[PDB]
Amino acid sequence: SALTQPPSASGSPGQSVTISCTGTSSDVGGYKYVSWYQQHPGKAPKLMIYEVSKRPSGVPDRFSGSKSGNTASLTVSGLQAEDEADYYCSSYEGSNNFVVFGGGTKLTVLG
Amino acid sequence: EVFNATRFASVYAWNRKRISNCVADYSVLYNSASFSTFKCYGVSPTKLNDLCFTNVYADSFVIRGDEVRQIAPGQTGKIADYNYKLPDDFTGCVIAWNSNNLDSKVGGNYNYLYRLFRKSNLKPFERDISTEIYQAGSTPCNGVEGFNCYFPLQSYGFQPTNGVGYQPYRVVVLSFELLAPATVCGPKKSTNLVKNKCVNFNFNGLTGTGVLTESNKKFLPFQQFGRDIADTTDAVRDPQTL
Amino acid sequence: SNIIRGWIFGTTLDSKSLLIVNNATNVVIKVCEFQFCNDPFLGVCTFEYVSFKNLREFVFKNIDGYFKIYSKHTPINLVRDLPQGFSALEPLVDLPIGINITRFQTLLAAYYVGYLQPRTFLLKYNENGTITDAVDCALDPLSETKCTLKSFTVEKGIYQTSNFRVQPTESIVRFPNITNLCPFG
Amino acid sequence: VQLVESGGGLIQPGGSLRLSCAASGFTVSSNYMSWVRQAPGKGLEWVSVIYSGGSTYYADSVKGRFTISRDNSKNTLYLQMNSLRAEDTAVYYCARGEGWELPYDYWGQGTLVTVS
Ligand SMILES: *[C@@H]1O[C@H](CO)[C@@H](O[C@@H]2O[C@H](CO)[C@@H](O)[C@H](O)[C@H]2NC(C)=O)[C@H](O)[C@H]1NC(C)=O
Ligand SMILES: *[C@@H]1O[C@H](CO)[C@@H](O[C@@H]2O[C@H](CO)[C@@H](O)[C@H](O)[C@H]2NC(C)=O)[C@H](O)[C@H]1NC(C)=O
Ligand SMILES: *[C@@H]1O[C@H](CO)[C@@H](O)[C@H](O)[C@H]1NC(C)=O
Ligand SMILES: *[C@@H]1O[C@H](CO)[C@@H](O)[C@H](O)[C@H]1NC(C)=O
Ligand SMILES: *[C@@H]1O[C@H](CO)[C@@H](O)[C@H](O)[C@H]1NC(C)=O
Repeated sequence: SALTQPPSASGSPGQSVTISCTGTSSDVGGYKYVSWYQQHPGKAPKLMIYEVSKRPSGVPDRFSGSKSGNTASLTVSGLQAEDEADYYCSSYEGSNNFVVFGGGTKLTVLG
Repeated sequence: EVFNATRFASVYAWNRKRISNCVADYSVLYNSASFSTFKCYGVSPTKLNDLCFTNVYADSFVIRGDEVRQIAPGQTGKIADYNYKLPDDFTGCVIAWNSNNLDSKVGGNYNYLYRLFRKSNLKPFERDISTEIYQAGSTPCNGVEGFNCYFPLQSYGFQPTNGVGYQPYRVVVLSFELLAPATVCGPKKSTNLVKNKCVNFNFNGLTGTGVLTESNKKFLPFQQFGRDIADTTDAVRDPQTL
Repeated sequence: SNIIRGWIFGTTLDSKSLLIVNNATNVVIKVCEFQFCNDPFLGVCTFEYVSFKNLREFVFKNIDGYFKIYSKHTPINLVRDLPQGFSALEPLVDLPIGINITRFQTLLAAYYVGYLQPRTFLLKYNENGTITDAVDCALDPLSETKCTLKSFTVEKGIYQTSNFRVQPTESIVRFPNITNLCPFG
Repeated sequence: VQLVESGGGLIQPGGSLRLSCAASGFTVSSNYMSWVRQAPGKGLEWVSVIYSGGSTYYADSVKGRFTISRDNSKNTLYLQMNSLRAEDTAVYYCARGEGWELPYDYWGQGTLVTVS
């Protein structure tokens, strides 16, 4: 129902890491719009990739993972020392305007 | 014409059609099974053919699946708030059905625009088509569509693989107005004709009991009854075979 | 030359009605709140419809929202005016429009224009059901007699027809001279 | 888009907090807005929305009790609550946006609100 994911996905700095975002086909295989989220500890909830083919105005490029049917996945390329944070997901239910979110993906980049 | 139309109208230009001097057999489409729901409001699905309204209004627009549930009397929801605001005393039957087999198309069907955002909800049945770009912030946009400035409409792009919540459900909602004589009424049955038996007849207007025999009285092309020297019915023109 | 064609009805006749065009090919109607010119003429909408030597009579009466249009296209060879004679009018159409009509017009000979009144006629149906004569039962004493008898030939004698009274002319109203408003407060 | 929340605290069952997110940078009238909160160590929890036509929605635990309102102009923006239990401790943040479409991009500064 909720965009539950494996809360910890790691990888080497510079290489890529897949951060998934999994829910039911009632929504994730229904709409055109899914939005991704990430939060540096204490930072306000920062969206990452809404309208998966789109991003916000000035947010950098190594973001933009995709949605593989029933399950989404964020593909961060070129892992740099500033790519350590907590990640989240967000989209819409199929009832009463309900907007859904992710279970909390703490992106644990190896130090 | 309205239901089986080839060219449906978008929801930001949601339609309306006054239909008069009609005989409207609601049941011949109620028993169609091509509908997702016949959700009458004010009256019953059946028991319409015995109604005589002044006019009926056939809206012809398409929405998504959950927007069907949005369409209902006095609702709170994007379409019921910015595209087609039913009054709470709406007398009719929303008749929606999927068209993911019919209107959907590969790559999407980008011909539909729904009223994305606007300052306030509509009056009942208010047909808002004005494309005044959204004003917000503190300045008019003057076409550039800056911050807080947006288009009042949003394209659908119906993808044939979208879920039931995003599949095209061509909806057509009818309303009933009563002001004036009623020009729209459901059909009326007409049984077989029995002669030489004391029956309880009912010709189109008049009733009574008697024994109908084939006569040789030659009415005038427009007459309908006959009468006796004391003004009692004496002949009736058979309204199917004259 | 088939000149007088149309009609126009309503209560304002300017953007706030009926119409019966006959534009040379196809009878038309409408109830659309038309804007016809102040000088309507034919050169050389909860409703719709499509499709001297002659005297195209008519009758229009709109009672209880129904606008009934009797008619008869009886012919003549006359050049002066209304030919004396009798010809009943057979209901042609019936429209369930329901306007208020207190004015009309014409479009394009002669066209006389009566005005109905709540009369009481004595129609004489013949063997076929076709009216052949009538007796205006308020026209003259002979007609009031023919009416009270219900016959078209009145035998010699003396018949009682109506009850005649004098109508009151003035309206005398006398009341005690009081000006003080009544203490209802 | 300078939006500054204010009004958090700690409340025993019965009280009511009325947040006040200034709307200096962006009109809340003839516009849209959403309210959210996040439990420490959890994804977000949508708690309220306010459409342009005054439409409102809340999630499961907050519908029927949470009551969002705001003045006619872009002065303030509220989030009133009722019947508080020990379950509702979560740091608050304001989210410029409305629903999935028109995503949440602009945000507030964050008021620490704790309910127990
Ligand atoms: C009413 O409908 C009936 C339907 O049968 C018509 O009856 C037919 O009249 C035609 C005249 O050529 C004949 O073939 C038969 O007498 C009838 N049956 C069929 C199968 O045609 C009738 O004419 C209609 N009348 C009106 C006034 O509508
Ligand atoms: C009643 O109408 C009939 C016609 O339906 C009239 O009789 C016909 O009159 C015409 C004269 O134009 C003759 O050519 C026919 O031979 C007549 N046929 C019959 C069967 O009568 C009749 O005259 C009318 N009734 C009256 C009292 O005149
Ligand atoms: C006559 O009136 C009808 C009514 O709509 C119209 O359609 C038609 O074009 C007009 N002219 C002719 C020549 O029929
Ligand atoms: C017609 O007159 C009646 C008289 O009361 C009035 O109620 C009605 O509104 C009028 N309708 C029109 C169209 O003038
Ligand atoms: C009594 O009060 C009513 C309402 O204030 C007023 O209309 C009326 O004039 C008063 N009575 C007198 C005698 O003035």
